[PDB]
Amino acid sequence: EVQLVQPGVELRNPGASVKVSCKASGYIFTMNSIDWVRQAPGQGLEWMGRIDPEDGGTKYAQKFQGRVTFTADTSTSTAYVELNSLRSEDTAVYYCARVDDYYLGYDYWGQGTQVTVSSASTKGPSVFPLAPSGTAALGCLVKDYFPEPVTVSWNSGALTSGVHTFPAVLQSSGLYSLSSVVTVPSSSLGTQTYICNVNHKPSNTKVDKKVEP
Amino acid sequence: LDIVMTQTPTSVTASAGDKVTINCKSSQSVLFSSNQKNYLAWYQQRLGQSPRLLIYWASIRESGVPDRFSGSGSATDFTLTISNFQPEDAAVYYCQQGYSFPYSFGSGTRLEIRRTVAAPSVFIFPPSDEQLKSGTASVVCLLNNFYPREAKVQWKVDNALQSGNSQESVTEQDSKDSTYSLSSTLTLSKADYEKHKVYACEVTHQGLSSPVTKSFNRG
Repeated sequence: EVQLVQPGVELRNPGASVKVSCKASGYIFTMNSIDWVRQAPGQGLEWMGRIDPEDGGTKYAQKFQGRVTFTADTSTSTAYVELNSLRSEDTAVYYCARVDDYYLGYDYWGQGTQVTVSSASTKGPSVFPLAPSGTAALGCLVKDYFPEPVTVSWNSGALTSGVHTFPAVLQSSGLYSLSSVVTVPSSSLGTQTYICNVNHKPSNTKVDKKVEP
Repeated sequence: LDIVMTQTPTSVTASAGDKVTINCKSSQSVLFSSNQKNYLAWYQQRLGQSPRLLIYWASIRESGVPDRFSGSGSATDFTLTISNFQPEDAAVYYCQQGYSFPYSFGSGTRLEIRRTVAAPSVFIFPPSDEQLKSGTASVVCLLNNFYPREAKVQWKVDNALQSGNSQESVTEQDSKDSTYSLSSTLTLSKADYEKHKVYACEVTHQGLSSPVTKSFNRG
């Protein structure tokens, strides 16, 4: 239907400035104001401010006034958030939500754009199969990567039932490691082909590992 | 001013079918005198997902939202009510005001679910030949669809208990069956892995009468 497409993630060093974007597929601009809500890890939602795309009318919650800026371009139907003097505190998920004019907000929301404030270098992952040996379990090991996240899909997204993509863990190396599994019937092992698609946009890595018995 | 949203309780646990109630109180009236409309909205957030609007105008249901979800209350006291609480309804619930600037959300309220004790289906995976190439060996242990969350895993290399070389991660509760899944990974240098034959994973859960053990021989 209507889609508020934001990027998946950006990593900046401390003091550098980011620009969270939000493409509004739709539906269509305008006559739908836009606001920015942020979600720090495990903590609730925090209201940052609004925008009138009609003609860039803005409001900021005191605590965001001075460090944030919301721009909007009527041409590409894209709205922005520019946070300055980035601190490790600013590490959160930045939401682009569409404000309905009566009953306030937020019928359609955006995917989230995790922002990581870190001095560390990008690193692509290493994809290894987890081989099966009347329900068998097979998987993928997405080892040694930075930063989070990685998107793991099975059979180009066609396989969804019983898929378990585990929460990533921090190794002693400071690199994340993840594992994605799927329970399948033992009968389909000879018939069906199982291939995990692994994506890591920060390092521009795209792997398709075929899991064999 | 600056309205404040207060959610009660902070967390809830209920059986499949029982009636669930979440209360939200605002420091100032969010009802607009002339249109006699309460500026209150309820949202359902799940892990790794954007919040989802359920109730708006304090009592109006959104298109495609189950009938079980119901909005009520007026002026300051508002209540989200799930009647036939289902496994899908295990998520975080937030109340949001729209009456004045800045906009305010609630602290959130975690709803949970109770289920029959489910034993884990245990699986063991040896390291791949390509992972070996580069002097590392990671051994994965799978604890598929189990309840409660509480469980014990023990690595036994050549029947000798391992300590300080493993790491585990647990999934959130399932939307369909309401179970958990656990992954423990034993990481050794190629030289240490090449030293031993047997690799065992010992699982202790209340759904299991005796500790289940899955093992393998290197080559």
